[PDB]
Amino acid sequence: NRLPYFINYFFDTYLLISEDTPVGSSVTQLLARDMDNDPLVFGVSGEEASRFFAVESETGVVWLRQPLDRETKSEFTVEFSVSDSQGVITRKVNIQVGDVNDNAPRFHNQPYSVRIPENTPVGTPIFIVNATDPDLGAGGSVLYSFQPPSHFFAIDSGRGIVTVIRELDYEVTQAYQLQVNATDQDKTKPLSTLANLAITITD
Ligand SMILES: [Ca+2]
Ligand SMILES: [Ca+2]
Ligand SMILES: [Ca+2]
Ligand SMILES: [Ca+2]
Ligand SMILES: [K+]
Repeated sequence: NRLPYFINYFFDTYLLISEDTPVGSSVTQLLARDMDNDPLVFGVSGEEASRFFAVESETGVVWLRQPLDRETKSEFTVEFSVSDSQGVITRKVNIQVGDVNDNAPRFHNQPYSVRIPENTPVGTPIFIVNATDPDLGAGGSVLYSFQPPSHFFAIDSGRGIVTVIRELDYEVTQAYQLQVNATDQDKTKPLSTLANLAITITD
């Protein structure tokens, strides 16, 4: 009797699985060979491996038992088994969890507020907003704006720097309620978050 062996590329490199792979989806099919043409039993071992993946014992079909989340865990080492019902052969697979855009930007150092004088010249930068997005590429890449846009203030869309763009007036207005929007730039489903910025005016 000669022991069976896996032939899938991913035993030598890695298996890529999108984090939005739905529960129940088949992620792949283990392929193995046996010079005795024996029937073959496929399996998965590991506390962690078995909570995430199930293996059809007859067909080698691997399906997902639990949602993946790249931002929680971007890699697994998983152990697959194939048996010729005489000896058990185990072999490790590195799993890369592929990104989708599933996080909105996250503001930092809130609550946001600044006090400025009314004579504050046009152009003067008065505040820095900061939001991070953990997704990759366009989905992880933050743009800033006011919602709605301001007649009196502006925010650099790259850097989140708030400037004064028209002369203020204490006799007329003492406060400003201002909503900052931070969106990511995912092509199909951009996500966004909102923050208050409070601007007191002094004499
Ligand atoms: Ca065999
Ligand atoms: Ca995620
Ligand atoms: Ca993601
Ligand atoms: Ca995102
Ligand atoms: K990022």
